Amino acid sequence: ALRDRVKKLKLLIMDIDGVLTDGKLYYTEHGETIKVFNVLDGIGIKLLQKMGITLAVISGRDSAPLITRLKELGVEEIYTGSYKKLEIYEKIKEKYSLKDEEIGFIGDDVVDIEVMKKVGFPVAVRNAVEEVRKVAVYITQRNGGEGALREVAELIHFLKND
Amino acid sequence: ALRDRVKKLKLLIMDIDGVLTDGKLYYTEHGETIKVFNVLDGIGIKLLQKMGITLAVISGRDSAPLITRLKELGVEEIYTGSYKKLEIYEKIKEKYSLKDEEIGFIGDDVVDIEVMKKVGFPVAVRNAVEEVRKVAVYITQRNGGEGALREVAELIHFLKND
Amino acid sequence: ALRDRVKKLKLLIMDIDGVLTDGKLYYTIKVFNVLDGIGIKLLQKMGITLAVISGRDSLITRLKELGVEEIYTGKLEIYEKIKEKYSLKDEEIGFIGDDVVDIEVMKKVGFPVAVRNAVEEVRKVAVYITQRNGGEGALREVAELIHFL
Amino acid sequence: ALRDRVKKLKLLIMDIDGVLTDGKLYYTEETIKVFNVLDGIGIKLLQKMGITLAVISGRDSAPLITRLKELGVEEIYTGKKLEIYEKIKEKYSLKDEEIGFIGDDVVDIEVMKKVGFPVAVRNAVEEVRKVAVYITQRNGGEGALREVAELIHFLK
Amino acid sequence: LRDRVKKLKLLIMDIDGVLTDGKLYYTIKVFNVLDGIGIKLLQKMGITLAVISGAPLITRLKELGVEEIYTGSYKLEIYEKIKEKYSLKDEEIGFIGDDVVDIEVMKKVGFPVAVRNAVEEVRKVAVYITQRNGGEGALREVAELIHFLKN
Amino acid sequence: ALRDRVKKLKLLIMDIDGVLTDGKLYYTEHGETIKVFNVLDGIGIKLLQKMGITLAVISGRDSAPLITRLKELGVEEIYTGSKLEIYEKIKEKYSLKDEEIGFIGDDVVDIEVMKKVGFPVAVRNAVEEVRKVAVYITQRNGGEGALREVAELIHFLK
Amino acid sequence: ALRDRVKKLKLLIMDIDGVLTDGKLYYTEHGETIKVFNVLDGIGIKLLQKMGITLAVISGRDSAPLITRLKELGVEEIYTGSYKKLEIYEKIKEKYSLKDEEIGFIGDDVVDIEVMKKVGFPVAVRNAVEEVRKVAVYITQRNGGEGALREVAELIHFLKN
Amino acid sequence: ALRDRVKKLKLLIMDIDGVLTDGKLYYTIKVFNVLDGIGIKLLQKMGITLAVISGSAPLITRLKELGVEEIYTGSKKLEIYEKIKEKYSLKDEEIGFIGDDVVDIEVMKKVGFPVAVRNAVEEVRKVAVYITQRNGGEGALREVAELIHFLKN
Repeated sequence: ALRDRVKKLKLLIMDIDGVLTDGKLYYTEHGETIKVFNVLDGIGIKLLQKMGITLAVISGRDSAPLITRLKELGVEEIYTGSYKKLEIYEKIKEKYSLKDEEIGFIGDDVVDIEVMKKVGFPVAVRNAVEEVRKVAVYITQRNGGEGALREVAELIHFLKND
Repeated sequence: ALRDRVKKLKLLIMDIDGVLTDGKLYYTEHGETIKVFNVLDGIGIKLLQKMGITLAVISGRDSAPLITRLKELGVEEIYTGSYKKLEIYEKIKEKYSLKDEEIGFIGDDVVDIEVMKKVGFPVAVRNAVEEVRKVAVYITQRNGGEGALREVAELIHFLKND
Repeated sequence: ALRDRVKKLKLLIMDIDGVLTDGKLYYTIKVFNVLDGIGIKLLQKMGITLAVISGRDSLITRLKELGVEEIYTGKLEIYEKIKEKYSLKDEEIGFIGDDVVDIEVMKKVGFPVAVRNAVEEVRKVAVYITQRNGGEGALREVAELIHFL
Repeated sequence: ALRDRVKKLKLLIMDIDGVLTDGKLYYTEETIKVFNVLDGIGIKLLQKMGITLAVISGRDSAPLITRLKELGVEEIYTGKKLEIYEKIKEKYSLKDEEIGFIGDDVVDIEVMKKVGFPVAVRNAVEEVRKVAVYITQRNGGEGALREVAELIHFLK
Repeated sequence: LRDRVKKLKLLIMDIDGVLTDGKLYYTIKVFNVLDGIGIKLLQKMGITLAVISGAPLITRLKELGVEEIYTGSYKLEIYEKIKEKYSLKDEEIGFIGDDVVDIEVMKKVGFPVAVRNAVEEVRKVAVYITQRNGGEGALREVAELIHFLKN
Repeated sequence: ALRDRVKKLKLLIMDIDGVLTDGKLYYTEHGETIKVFNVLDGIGIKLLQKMGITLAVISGRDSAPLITRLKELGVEEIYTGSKLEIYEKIKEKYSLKDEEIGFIGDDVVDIEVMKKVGFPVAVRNAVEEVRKVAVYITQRNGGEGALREVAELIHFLK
Repeated sequence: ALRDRVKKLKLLIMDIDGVLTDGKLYYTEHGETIKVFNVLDGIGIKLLQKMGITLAVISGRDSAPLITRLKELGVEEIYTGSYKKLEIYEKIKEKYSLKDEEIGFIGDDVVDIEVMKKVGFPVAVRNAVEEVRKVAVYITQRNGGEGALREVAELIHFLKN
Repeated sequence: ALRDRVKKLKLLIMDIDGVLTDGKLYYTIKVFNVLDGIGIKLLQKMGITLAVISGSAPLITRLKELGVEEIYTGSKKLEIYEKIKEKYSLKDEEIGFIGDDVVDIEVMKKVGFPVAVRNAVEEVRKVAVYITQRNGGEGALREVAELIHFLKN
């Protein structure tokens, strides 16, 4: 049933903090001015785009380094600022004309539980709370910021071509 | 025991270095210009505010990044500078008309010991020195900056509602 | 958090193989752990029903002797049998495992436990991973965490 | 910090299960006795250092305790911890700061919170471990008591 | 890892430090029952089992259906004739070891596995490192990984 | 044979991210403006040069802090934004054979060069496909002082 | 005789990289512009100052953030940019009118070995190479960025009285 | 310089209890690690003299049968160390010690190849150039022997 969920995947939505990051927030005088990412996740992102999967971002936080990083990777569909994830998710569905089953989500915190409950490919990072790991169909062995996304890309590569 | 200690709680005091941070100090040419926090602690902070638990900070180190983070999280009760912890503790008590039993302290270093010996809910981070740990009613599973504050918020949430 | 799930807990299922046992057969002078016997007593005194879904049809005698209720030897269909017999929800059930065939039942229950040296696949489905390896007294550790929480 | 606690130490209370053993029982179709040789050396080492030795365990153990009594351990309590602690404390007229405790049980936690030198075994549940000032490298039954004896001696 | 496991048709292993912790109880033999269950799963899966060792566990192993048993050498020359024998490529074979003598053979095979407490030299040449220490059921672990990553 | 491979070595090529770094990318509004290195690797760089090994860099990523660090250590052959193409240009410039060159990698896009090269090195964290082509794998994960460890190895075998 | 060595201690010298820092180096366009310390080490220094022990630093590397931190800490003798440690060790020893037995040294590097062989209180950090740990009289539990100097300060305070 | 330390090594000294055993005594049977036996054979084949310092009867017989004759019992290890050093005419750098105990530390400080076992007290792990992955009597001696052999060339 995992392979089926994966073979049908058309759009992968990502959380940022705790997923592409280790959860640390780098602050100077004017807010979150630095964000630390992982190099392997960047190769994973490009691998996912090469295979025809649209990548979306829903992050409760906004950041100039994040936007810069996302734009550099050619990411698309960016929602920052709002923790209203389910309402944003439904905007993504509507504009891409997609079903729940052809969408994925990689989450970390309680905020993402209700999106992952509808989504066909719900993914929890290793360091995610018990509450999102129970709702996940795949749990990464790598923590957020350690190449967790590269891992999901490689699972997707195998199962799509299997 | 523990359930009742936490039901009496209306205010939580916290240190920064070693509690909201891992204890590292990021120096630029002009001093401590960068300060690194944990995204889990920001969620736990707002959860405690929502539950009716006022947050206070007593810390000898002040930082522009610290000020920006705390303001963003709505932590308005902030005492920085070279103060004896007990002096500030009594300013807070007087201001909010609170007893020892209505207050919590999450500490780290020996400078916190006498206040922790007075409060209804004294908490220590896992990395806190044993002198602080012995005076604590609850010791966190997580080190400072790993998400110890969310742990204390979750524990308080469970204990109050049961 | 652990405390929410331990609070609903009424029924705990286990594996034996790699959980109550390290797997070692001594030859037959083979024998087992006393901490787990004291953990079993503690769970039965706490009003928690004990069950076992083992892959190997073996030492059910030690379990019978310690007072273990449900015994299945030689899986989702079996788990569903226990759920209806005791009229419980998923949230009220726990499962201590170390096997990949345990994973799907572990995803369902409210208190899934993995032993320390279980495969990562099993460990990431668990709410609690034990500090003991299984055979080393994992069941005592679980019962004592339940009592504490 | 650790050297300050060790300095005041005059009595070390210990558990049996999970500290002196790994919990395993061995049966010949009879019982194979298991005692760690390093723990006996640890016991003699602690005695030579003037540290009184005591045992508080819920479970009685006939094969150990026989060994411990042979090795010279006399303060033995089997079968309500923190009632028994107060008895040994008063009997030897000591302060909390002067007692150490080696535990592998949640029933030890309240006693370990009081004592000057609380010790937890490596694979003990985190609840126990976070209350101890020292956590051993060795498991129960692999020579944990000897490691505690080694440490006290090094810190003096 | 999911790729390597699909091609797998033969799995070679050490005995000592892998199926055992190396302990000798003195006329007492210790064998891990979990490893017996792992052997049968591998056999159900169509994977041929072999050992290259450099001894009392042999009679139980043969009884459990283990074919190629080589004992007392110290491993590339023996690996090479296992390969010739079954007409297999490197990518179709796996190896479970804990000794530096296994390294050269592990470098060739498609699925090299090291046990938890193996020398770092052995572990760095492994595609997978077991959570079990050996004598704890590390062969059950490898069997169940292959199954999981397959189906 | 490793002693023999080491004895031929005259030029070592390096990847950066996952080799001299732990994979982390530090970003501000204007991109990767902060880059974190290890003091041990700096010692390793110098130690390798004192043994007469030319050092070269072929990285896919470009960064100001990277070139600052690389120039500071006296690394001359720097190639950013890029691998087999660049590999031949270096081989040609220094009139070397495949057997006289080394490569320390982490990523899959290093394999191609690592199969040609005489001293292919994988860092501990390196992907399995990379680790399998390597004749030496470091204990250090990269950012942990992997280059110092490569220097010690070469020093001993020479 | 660890008590004996510490009782003679009047001055304590220390490396930076791998002792006050985890050996990591934060680079920007203009070199090492960020440096990470540990807060526990701050309390360690104030404790040694209270004790009346003079603090020296000898570091191979130099950075703007390094100086700023050491100046804020009130560190008396700051040598930076030099790898000739015996030479400046002899400068510090002369300046303070002291014997080898009155000086301590916490090292990480092989360059420290020769100065540590002279000093009365030679200290290695946990992560230090065997060549250095071998010469030391105390090896710390904590690594470089983890409060290794706090550990040494508390140790000194315990052995002193 | 770990490969430097191994290269000079001519004599390896060890404890028995905690290094060749977990310390457990089975009472009414003896426990030896067979990998340590092979480890012993490899060390011998590489011209490394094996010595033991202990403070015991069951395992000594086995060691004697495998080729270990430099055996010390009933010990305070510095003075017997100087003896082995004198007897074999070696410097500190040519000797190795695999330790488990705080008593070993002074000797380990001096020797060229100090080894600690995985579960040794940290004080003993502090003074080792190598910490083994095996605990106890898991095959720790063999692990040291493999390492010396690998690090040769």
